Amino acid sequence: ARRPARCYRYQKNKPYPKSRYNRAVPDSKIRIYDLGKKKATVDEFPLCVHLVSNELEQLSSEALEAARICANKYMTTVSGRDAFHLRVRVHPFHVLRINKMLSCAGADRLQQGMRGAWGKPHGLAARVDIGQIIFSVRTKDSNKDVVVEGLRRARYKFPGQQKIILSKKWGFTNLDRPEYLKKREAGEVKDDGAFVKFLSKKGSLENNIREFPEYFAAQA
Amino acid sequence: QNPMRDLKIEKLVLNISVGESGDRLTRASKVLEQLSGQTPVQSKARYTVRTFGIRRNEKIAVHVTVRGPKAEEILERGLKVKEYQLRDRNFSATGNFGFGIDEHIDLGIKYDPSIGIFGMDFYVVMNRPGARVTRRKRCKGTVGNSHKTTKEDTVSWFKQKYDADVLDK
Amino acid sequence: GKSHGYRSRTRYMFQRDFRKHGAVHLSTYLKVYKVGDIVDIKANGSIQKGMPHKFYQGKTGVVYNVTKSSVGVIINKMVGNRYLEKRLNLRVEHIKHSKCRQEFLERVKANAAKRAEAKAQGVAVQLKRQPAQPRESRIVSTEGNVPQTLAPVPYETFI
Amino acid sequence: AFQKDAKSSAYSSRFQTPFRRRREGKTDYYQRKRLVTQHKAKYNTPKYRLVVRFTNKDIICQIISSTITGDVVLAAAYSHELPRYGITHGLTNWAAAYATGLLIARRTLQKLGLDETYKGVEEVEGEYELTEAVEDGPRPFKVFLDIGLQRTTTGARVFGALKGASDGGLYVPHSENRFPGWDFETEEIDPELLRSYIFGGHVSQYMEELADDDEERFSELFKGYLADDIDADSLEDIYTSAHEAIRADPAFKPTEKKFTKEQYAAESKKYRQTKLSKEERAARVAAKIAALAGQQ
RNA sequence: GGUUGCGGCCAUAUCUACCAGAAAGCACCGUUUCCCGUCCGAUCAACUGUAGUUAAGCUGGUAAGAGCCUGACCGAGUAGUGUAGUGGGUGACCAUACGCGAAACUCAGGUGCUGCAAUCU
RNA sequence: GAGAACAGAAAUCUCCAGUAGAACAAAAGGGUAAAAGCCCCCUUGAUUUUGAUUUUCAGUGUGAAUACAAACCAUGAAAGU
RNA sequence: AAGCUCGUAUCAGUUUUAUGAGGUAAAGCGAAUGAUUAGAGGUUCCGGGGUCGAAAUGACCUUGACCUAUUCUCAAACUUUAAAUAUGUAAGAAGUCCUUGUUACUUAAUUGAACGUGGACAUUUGAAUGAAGAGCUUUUAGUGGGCCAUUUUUGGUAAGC
Repeated sequence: ARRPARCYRYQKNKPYPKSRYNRAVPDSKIRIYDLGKKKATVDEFPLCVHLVSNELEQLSSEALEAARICANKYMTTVSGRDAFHLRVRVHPFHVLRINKMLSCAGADRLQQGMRGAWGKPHGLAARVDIGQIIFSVRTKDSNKDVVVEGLRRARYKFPGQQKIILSKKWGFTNLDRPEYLKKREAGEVKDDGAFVKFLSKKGSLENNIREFPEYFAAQA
Repeated sequence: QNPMRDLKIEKLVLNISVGESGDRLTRASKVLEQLSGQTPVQSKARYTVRTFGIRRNEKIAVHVTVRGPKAEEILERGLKVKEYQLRDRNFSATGNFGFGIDEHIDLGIKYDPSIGIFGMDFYVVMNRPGARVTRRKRCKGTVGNSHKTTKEDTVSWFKQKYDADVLDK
Repeated sequence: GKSHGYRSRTRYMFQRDFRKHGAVHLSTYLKVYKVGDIVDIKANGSIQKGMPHKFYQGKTGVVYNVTKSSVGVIINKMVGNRYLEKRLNLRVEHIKHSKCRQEFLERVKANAAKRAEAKAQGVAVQLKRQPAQPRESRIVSTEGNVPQTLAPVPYETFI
Repeated sequence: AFQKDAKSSAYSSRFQTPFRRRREGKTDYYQRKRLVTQHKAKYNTPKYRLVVRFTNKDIICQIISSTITGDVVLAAAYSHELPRYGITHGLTNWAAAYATGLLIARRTLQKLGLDETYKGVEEVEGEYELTEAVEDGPRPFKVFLDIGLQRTTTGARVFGALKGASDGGLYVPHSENRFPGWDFETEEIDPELLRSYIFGGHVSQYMEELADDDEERFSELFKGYLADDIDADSLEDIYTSAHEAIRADPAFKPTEKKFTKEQYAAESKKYRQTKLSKEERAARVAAKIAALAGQQ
């Protein structure tokens, strides 16, 4: 009954997702990926810590859901719901298999050794490289200890080594802190829902000036 | 600027979607035939529905295309059924229009029980000269947005002649 | 259970060059193929007749015959411990000349002209090719280009 | 004027454009492959096509072979050069087409060296006969009809110009079931009627029929004939003498060039716009940002 | 230099939207006796260049346009990879030596060239 | 998508856009747009003669397939197929 | 094993130069196909539900589908792109140049195609290195249970599988 994760920790087999070929898989245990204060402008949460894998392994949907619950619960206990945006930047798409060789007694009910040992789906898992980000949070700069603690507490519920790295770059995004600041000064930014849109110097001036009047407007 | 940007009827398409074949269909064909002077053409159902009793290739309906002074003739005697009154719609986005009639006798044809009563759909389809560009074999171009027919121009034409209004929206 | 047909394992091979589908261009047919000409083989999936087997894709052979719509190409094929002479009746859509021997014949003409020029002016052309030789001594001047000193950089994350 | 179609960036990216003559709507590459490609065991022998095209106001009959850098014209005859042989009205009709085919045939054979033999039919009676070969001598110049996109039909002018070429001396393999005078039931030709079509009997019959049925149409149409003193009884003699002079001298005397290439190029480049410069694009951008930012 | 016919390479040529075009050519355009074809002379067929217009097609230009093309110590000598070690690491995997070496991203520029023939203030 | 009596989410007609998002007997894959798809006309080259060639391969057989020759036919204006 | 024909002939488990073929690794999906998280702005007479309402493609509200631009993340049986390694061909004497014969094939044509006569270019003759000789034949033995390691890789929780 859900044999251990040491049996599926390592990227041994090629990726094997839900397809027209492989169908009839079980659902994921993690289904929510964005939680906390998701309907929040980029200007509200200037911080970010990432939980980064340091091992080439593969994680379970179960572990992801567990870590999610633990981290959200700590964040909500201390800081509150309106204080963080936890995003899970990895998705369990690789299907795991079982041969399911019976468990009472193989004398007459033989189960046929390894004849026809191709297995059926067992669950879902994410294939995680080194340096691959897990669990972005984006709080304000004054909730740093709390977010570090929450991600470090989630960290117990995965295998392998994970590092908690601080970021510049307003970490939903790219674009380091002073550069985001200077663009927001120049008026190169729009608040679309939960992530911004940036000015380009490429499109028609029609669209650019209806969408970004503050940029070259000489009033401020 | 109106040298050749003059809006004229490409054609008029007369349709009767009789729902079956046999006597009703051939009689409807006779109606169209002596209304148009032109041998009409019978269309078949393109699939099966089973609520209506139509299925593939069953010789379902009749239509015919008319052009020129006979087209605008048939059009005016058929528009007098609607009393020179259409809606804001009935006019396509592209610059065409149409209207339906019942009791076709209103266009000058006796009852004549050897024919019977049928309704009709009339569709007026319009153009400005230079439409050969889109139909000819060699060098089949498009029509520019200046010279494309439009709903507004078509309505303005249909108003400024025919003594016709757009009552009921 | 296995499948080993003629066009097995040919999916991406006889794909058709993204945004180069259909309407074969006619220089293909206007190109002339004489006996002895070297030709590369590169099938076209749009022309199903006169095709090569997938072995002969990207193989380069010599013409032995010329027909109405096709040419006959000779290939040397490894079968065990030997090569065997294989003859392919292939249409010209699957066929192109060889810029290799084209360039070789250019070099032939140049070697003849050079040997003539030398027989007139000065002997000992040295008309063979030689590999890239080691480069000679020189002097590298500052005069505005002072050496810029680089140091290894410390570790940073920037994530 | 319309937007909801909205060719997306992906669509425009993975759109494959047709060949340019196809986009222009001027060429069938199916037919071109079937027609230009030579038996590869001949190795160099051009396959010559008689390209017969009909614009309005002109017929264009050309003898063309094909090459990689581009097709090459051996000879080319037009209708608008018929007025030096004696046709000045209806120079895009079936008879002018016959005469243009006659002329390309005779002009080609002249410059090619095969005019003393293969002199062609000078007793034109519409009798279907190809150009049989002359023993103790060369073979005739074989050349294949290129129509293009105009429909193969019985009574047409590509076929008139072909019949003219074949009569003029060229070998042009063809059947007789698209010349006018061919009966859908009985598989035979009416060469007397065909001779009439060659010599304008249908045009002359229409002139007579109008002139004794409706006179205003006859006044607006055919007024070139009224003004040139021509009537519908000597159109045969006109085309007869035109054929005779075409056979006399087909050698293509051209025009005199009247303010030559450089003068033409000057008067064109005057009104042909210069494109723009990059600094000028930048400047117009600067102006738009300044106007649509500062607003005076 | 334009235009026509026939093309070659087949987007620097395609698409959206506006603006221009003298000459010639192309084009729309006019009529239905005859060949011919349609439910319909719309398409096709034929006859007039006559009655009319560049309105469209066409060509060219425009656009901090979309797309496409070229280049770049732009990313990046990164990813990946051939070869090597009684190398590190519980392993997963990693570094190092002799070598080869991308794509996206970013920036900059560009937006058909050309052959044969014929014609054009 | 927008329009037209009964007509409705779907019945027939008209225009627009539509790089294939369809179809091509039957798996899957490739290929195909004045097409290899749909419709129409004509047809039997799904014929004869026996040879060379490609795959499987021993470089045998069978199966299939390719390109010609000598004939005879169909098709179409014809090139050509 | 027997040899045979020759004695630099031609060769090569190698590089270089030129020219090709490939669709793996990588990468990519604000590019197609499939999968997929999040909200944001539009949108119907042509979604549902409630409100002001005797009805009005009459006025309002929530949510779902759609569209538009963004957005996190993927593919052994997806892909625009696209390596490294491995791979085909060539690197000249059976060659290049000039003139010119045969033909029943081909051509509109003594034009082409093929094979050639005759003449011209030779020892840095058309890259590198090596060549414990090159080429050819006959006959026959044993074998036709395999295993291990590095690297790529399938199945399997794994296995000295």
